[PDB]
Amino acid sequence: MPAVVADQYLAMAKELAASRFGGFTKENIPSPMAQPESYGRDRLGIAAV
Amino acid sequence: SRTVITEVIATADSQGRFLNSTELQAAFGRFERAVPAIEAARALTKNQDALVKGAVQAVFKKFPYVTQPGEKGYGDSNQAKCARDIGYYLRFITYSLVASGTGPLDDYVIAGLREVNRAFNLNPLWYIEALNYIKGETGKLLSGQSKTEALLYIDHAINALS
Amino acid sequence: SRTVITEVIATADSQGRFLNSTELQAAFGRFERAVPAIEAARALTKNQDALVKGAVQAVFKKFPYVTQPGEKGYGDSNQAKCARDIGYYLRFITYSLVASGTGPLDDYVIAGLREVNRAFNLNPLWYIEALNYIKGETGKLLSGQSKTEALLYIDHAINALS
Amino acid sequence: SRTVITEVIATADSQGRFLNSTELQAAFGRFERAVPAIEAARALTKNQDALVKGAVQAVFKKFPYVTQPGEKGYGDSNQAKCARDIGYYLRFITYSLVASGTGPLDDYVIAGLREVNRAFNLNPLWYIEALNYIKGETGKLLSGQSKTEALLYIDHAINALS
Amino acid sequence: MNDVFTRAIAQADLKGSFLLESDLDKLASFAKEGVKRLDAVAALTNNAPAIISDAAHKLFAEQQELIQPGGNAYPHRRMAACLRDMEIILRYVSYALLAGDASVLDDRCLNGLRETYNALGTPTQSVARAVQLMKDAAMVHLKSTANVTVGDCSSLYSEAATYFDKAAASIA
Amino acid sequence: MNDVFTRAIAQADLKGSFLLESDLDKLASFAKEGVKRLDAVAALTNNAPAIISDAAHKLFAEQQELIQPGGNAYPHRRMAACLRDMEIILRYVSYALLAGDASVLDDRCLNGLRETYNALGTPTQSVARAVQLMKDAAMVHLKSTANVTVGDCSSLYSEAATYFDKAAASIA
Amino acid sequence: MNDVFTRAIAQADLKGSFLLESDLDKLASFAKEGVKRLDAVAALTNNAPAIISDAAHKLFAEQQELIQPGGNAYPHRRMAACLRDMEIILRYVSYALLAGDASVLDDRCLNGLRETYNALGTPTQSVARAVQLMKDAAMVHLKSTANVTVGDCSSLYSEAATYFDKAAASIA
Amino acid sequence: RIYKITVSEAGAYATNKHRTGYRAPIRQSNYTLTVPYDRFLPEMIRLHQSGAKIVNVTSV
Ligand SMILES: CCC1=C(C)/C(=C/C2=NC(=C\c3[nH]c(/C=C4\NC(=O)[C@H](C)[C@H]4CC)c(C)c3CCC(=O)O)/C(CCC(=O)O)=C2C)NC1=O
Ligand SMILES: CCC1=C(C)/C(=C/C2=NC(=C\c3[nH]c(/C=C4\NC(=O)[C@H](C)[C@H]4CC)c(C)c3CCC(=O)O)/C(CCC(=O)O)=C2C)NC1=O
Ligand SMILES: CCC1=C(C)/C(=C/C2=NC(=C\c3[nH]c(/C=C4\NC(=O)[C@H](C)[C@H]4CC)c(C)c3CCC(=O)O)/C(CCC(=O)O)=C2C)NC1=O
Ligand SMILES: CCC1=C(C)/C(=C/C2=NC(=C\c3[nH]c(/C=C4\NC(=O)[C@H](C)[C@H]4CC)c(C)c3CCC(=O)O)/C(CCC(=O)O)=C2C)NC1=O
Ligand SMILES: CCC1=C(C)/C(=C/C2=NC(=C\c3[nH]c(/C=C4\NC(=O)[C@H](C)[C@H]4CC)c(C)c3CCC(=O)O)/C(CCC(=O)O)=C2C)NC1=O
Ligand SMILES: CCC1=C(C)/C(=C/C2=NC(=C\c3[nH]c(/C=C4\NC(=O)[C@H](C)[C@H]4CC)c(C)c3CCC(=O)O)/C(CCC(=O)O)=C2C)NC1=O
Ligand SMILES: CCC1=C(C)/C(=C/C2=NC(=C\c3[nH]c(/C=C4\NC(=O)[C@H](C)[C@H]4CC)c(C)c3CCC(=O)O)/C(CCC(=O)O)=C2C)NC1=O
Repeated sequence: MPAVVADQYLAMAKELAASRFGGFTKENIPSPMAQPESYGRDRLGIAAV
Repeated sequence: SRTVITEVIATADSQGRFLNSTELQAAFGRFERAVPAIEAARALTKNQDALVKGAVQAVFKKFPYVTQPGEKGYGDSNQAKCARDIGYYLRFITYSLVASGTGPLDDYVIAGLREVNRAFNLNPLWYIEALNYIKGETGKLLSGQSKTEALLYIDHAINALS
Repeated sequence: SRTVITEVIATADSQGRFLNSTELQAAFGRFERAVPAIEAARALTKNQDALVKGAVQAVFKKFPYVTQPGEKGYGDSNQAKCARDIGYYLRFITYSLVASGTGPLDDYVIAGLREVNRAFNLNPLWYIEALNYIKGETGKLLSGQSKTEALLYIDHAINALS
Repeated sequence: SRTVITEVIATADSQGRFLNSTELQAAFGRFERAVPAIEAARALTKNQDALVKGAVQAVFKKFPYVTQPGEKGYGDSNQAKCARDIGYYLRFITYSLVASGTGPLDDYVIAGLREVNRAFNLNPLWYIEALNYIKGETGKLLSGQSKTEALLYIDHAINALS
Repeated sequence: MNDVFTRAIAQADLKGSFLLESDLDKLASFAKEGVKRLDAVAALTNNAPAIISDAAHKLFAEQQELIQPGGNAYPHRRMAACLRDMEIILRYVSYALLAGDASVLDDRCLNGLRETYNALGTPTQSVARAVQLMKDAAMVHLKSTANVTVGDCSSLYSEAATYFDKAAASIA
Repeated sequence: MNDVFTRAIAQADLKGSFLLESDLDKLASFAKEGVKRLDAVAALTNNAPAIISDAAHKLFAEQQELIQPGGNAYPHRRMAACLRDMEIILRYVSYALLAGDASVLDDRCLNGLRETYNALGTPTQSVARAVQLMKDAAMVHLKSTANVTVGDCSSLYSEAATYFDKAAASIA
Repeated sequence: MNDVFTRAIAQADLKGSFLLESDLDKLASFAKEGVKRLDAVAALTNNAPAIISDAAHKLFAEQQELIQPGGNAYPHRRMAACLRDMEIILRYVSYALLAGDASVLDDRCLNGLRETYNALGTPTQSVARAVQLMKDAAMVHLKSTANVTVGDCSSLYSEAATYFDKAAASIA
Repeated sequence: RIYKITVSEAGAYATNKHRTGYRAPIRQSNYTLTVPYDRFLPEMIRLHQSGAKIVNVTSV
């Protein structure tokens, strides 16, 4: 049974899964609340002071 | 974060003045050292799995008393969290290399480090051992200025732990 | 004085911390830029007298009324003061080039400049035009990166005056 | 040292008035409960050696790995220093009992504790376990309100360690 | 900031009357149960680290989105802020428990805290959940009959529950 | 306040991911052209009095109502504040050109600026006009090929234009 | 503060004439060994906790009268002050190493540290011994050729030992 | 009249900083404060509450 997917997409998938430690698992998912560390002070405009 | 460009701009602003020669030369140094730093980040990102699993194993070897039942390291969840934490440290080290300043490390790891560890009873010596292993492996993965950059940021993290 | 290294050390001491990646990168930028700056200082120290003479004459062409009797530039003593002042500016430009920082120009010329010139009725435009002439012959005298360093320090002086 | 009488005086002095009934009430409250605290102090001072040795043995039992070659427990001087440390903690517990305030503990242990432990790589959990043993023993070495006094002070030290 | 005594004094003063015999009896009963009150306050103060560690463990096991990248408790800084807030609210609950009145809690802790958590983009519902978990842990620690003379203390348990619930309802 | 590197880092953190290869390449490209960026920043910094002088002259030639008794720049105080404002906006545009991200402007220079101008009664249209005039005057010095190596610096010109436009749009 | 470049500029300004060719050559040599100087500073920084811990352990083994009750470093607070003083002295020494001038160490600290230690009751020879042990601990890390290219830095070792012994003699 | 107070920071102040902490940068122990007569009582009592020990108070 030959390659079911072209090599370019396999490479793209591998590099997407590599840039994340552990690949894609159920426990290492990003948080649905997408708040950067600087979220509050930046949205409030008080980062400088 | 407290990267070279940002601290330059912030100190210039706090004195209400433009960017003078001092600041521009600092920025030039940053843009030149980008090359070794981005190279170190590439090397560590390509090798993140081997680095992190080796670090976890090194921790479990220098701290044998952790794996047994009854304490922190026993259980698949706790070891998964170990690997996740070291992946965090290595991620933020590569971020520091890319940004050419300890800003990512400071903001994301060092601020609140001791209080969080005390609250969850996580011994800093564990992460010191993991980072020492990562330092050793980067001694082999990297050469020249890339090695110096990576080791500099790893040592910054270790000093923050101890 | 305000150098790259002094900004490093003061930023590190103000936060009660050691020197680190961002600060050593700034220092490395300073050390890399030292070669064009020391070269420009050397070339400007060779030709101080011709530069000063030309700058004084440049002012006198640009503001011909100044040489008129009853004005500031009338009399050999006043023209000797003019030459001395242009020499002062050139010397502090060379110092700033050597130090890789505008600290010398700041401390020795810019601090107190406006009040002193106001008290003695010294038009800043005279010194601006003289520095413009010096900037003109810096292009002929210097080439490469020493050229840019000398021009940026001269522009710092001119911005302070203007 | 923040004895309750001391805090009375400090608060009255800060508000700049004499001793009104409010803090006379608190001074009385201390003066009545001095008796249980002082008898608890005497009972602790009598059984000090057994308590210190039992705390050391509880530390080694809960953390068997410590005594093994290569780390803090190994080395007879290290067990000597352990015994001395639990002796110090017990001594300042007795001081805080006799003084009716956490002042002695605050200024003889807690002040500067974390930096000391971090610099010498001493685990606060060792001392938490030692003080847990001391609490368990004094649960039966004392009865009545003296037990409550001793437990409050021992646990204040425990929470300080954590 | 006032305690139960000063509360009674304020209600008496607005009418302009002496404290009634019933009010004086109520305050005297409060003073007579004050010893059990001190016991409960000491139970809170001693076991605060355990209470907050337990509530944090349950909160982050229940709500995993807070501790994962992007989550509001994710970097060490925000985790430390979370645990510190739990510390603070437990502290003010114990203050209120001693005073017999929630005025210190409401006045000095809870008052503008919803607005703070809205401005910072913090989940107020998650903070209320943390206050609730910390309530349950604290109740486990208060009811401990070890090392304390045994007796009925249901009034104190209910009162501490009211304080924790008031904190949760104000934050949310 | 971010630069381009910290912005990339923040996105990568939100994903929980290391920086992808293409991201590192775009960043290496940014830093490899950093010398031209430094020259453009020097051009903006060194000629700032000239830029502000020219923008001011053109603005008050167009809009004489600003400098007539009753105008918003009439006495010396208001004119001095106006010139300081131009100084400040040029300063922050140079900061953004050095960092490569327009976050410094909205974080600091334009944080509450529109509200300030509304409360003072400043004509925001004239302020945006002043910023456009500064943009035009600045482009002259940015394209100045004297004393610098000839090269393609169109990305820098467009980026600086967008910073000026972001200002003049946030005020207006 | 003052740097070696700043020092030379100050001396030239006192006589009011341009920096001589010999001065320019010395400063060019300084900038040439600046890379080695950066390595030495990084060596001091990256092992500063290790240096402090080694110096403290050796000092307290040498002098047990500080550990024992009634000593100058007996309680936890006095130990922490001891460690903080060692740390700050090391930090200033590394500052002097990076600048190449001892001004950053001599100006703010050593002038008043004498009166401070005299007032507090600290044994001054003990603190001088602590700084000497810090120097001895730091030399090993300065020598460590691992992770750096093999080279000669005898000037750097001489200067660092100079700063260490100068601070120790000042406090002495 | 102006009064110059030479205060030496001592162990009484060091204990307070060891407990509360350093929310402000650490400084040398011996420094001089200059006060008017109106301010002399509050400043001196404040220095006492801080635990500082005055050495000499000179008038000028
Ligand atoms: C942004 C940077 C960041 C870091 C570094 C970080 C570390 C971190 N790891 C944790 C869990 C943990 N991590 C470990 C790690 C141990 N496991 C053992 O196998 C090893 C010996 C050892 C690792 C070297 C353990 C035992 C826990 C569970 C602690 C607990 O909640 O009981 C927790 C508690 C939160 C949770 O419940 O997941 C934190 C805060 N968190 C962050 O946000
Ligand atoms: C009066 C307040 C005070 C305290 C509390 C105190 C504790 C203390 N113990 C120490 C040594 C030590 N203490 C220990 C304790 C360990 N030994 C093992 O048996 C146990 C697992 C464990 C004890 C439960 C060890 C191993 C050392 C030697 C390592 C070192 O810290 O240098 C040190 C480092 C310097 C010294 O030797 O004194 C301190 C500060 N010192 C003080 O001045
Ligand atoms: C130094 C600070 C201080 C403490 C620590 C303190 C505790 C304390 N609790 C007491 C009695 C008591 N304590 C309690 C409370 C308990 N009942 C249940 O077991 C609950 C788990 C728990 C409280 C929620 C009760 C019911 C009594 C006996 C009834 C009474 O005397 O009021 C007594 C009186 C003597 C005795 O019988 O033990 C004291 C002194 N008092 C103080 O001034
Ligand atoms: C209410 C207080 C107030 C004052 C005092 C004031 C003076 C003033 N005069 C100006 C223009 C000017 N003013 C002069 C005055 C010169 N003309 C020459 O014939 C003489 C030698 C000399 C006068 C003795 C000149 C030449 C300009 C044009 C400057 C320029 O275009 O750059 C400007 C610049 C903006 C403008 O009006 O176009 C100001 C602010 N403005 C004020 O709001
Ligand atoms: C002290 C602070 C400092 C500055 C300011 C600085 C500028 C600087 N300009 C450079 C050349 C250059 N400068 C420019 C920019 C100019 N090209 C013109 O056409 C445009 C008007 C303009 C902007 C597009 C260009 C295109 C180069 C050559 C290309 C390159 O170096 O990558 C270089 C590289 C040297 C070379 O390879 O020849 C530097 C380092 N360096 C410093 O250390
Ligand atoms: C400009 C930089 C700077 C320095 C250098 C400095 C030194 C300094 N050391 C101090 C106390 C101290 N310093 C030491 C350290 C010495 N005593 C011995 O035990 C050790 C062997 C030795 C350490 C090597 C100790 C133990 C104290 C505590 C004295 C006391 O609390 O009574 C204090 C009093 C403040 C306080 O205790 O909180 C200062 C100001 N302060 C500064 O702002
Ligand atoms: C990120 C901060 C930063 C660091 C850390 C840094 C260090 C640094 N060390 C270097 C090599 C070096 N490093 C040293 C110093 C070592 N040689 C001996 O082993 C001594 C034991 C030891 C001194 C303590 C020497 C002698 C060189 C070679 C310099 C030469 O002679 O050409 C170089 C030049 C490498 C090359 O271009 O070939 C740099 C840039 N630069 C930076 O921007």
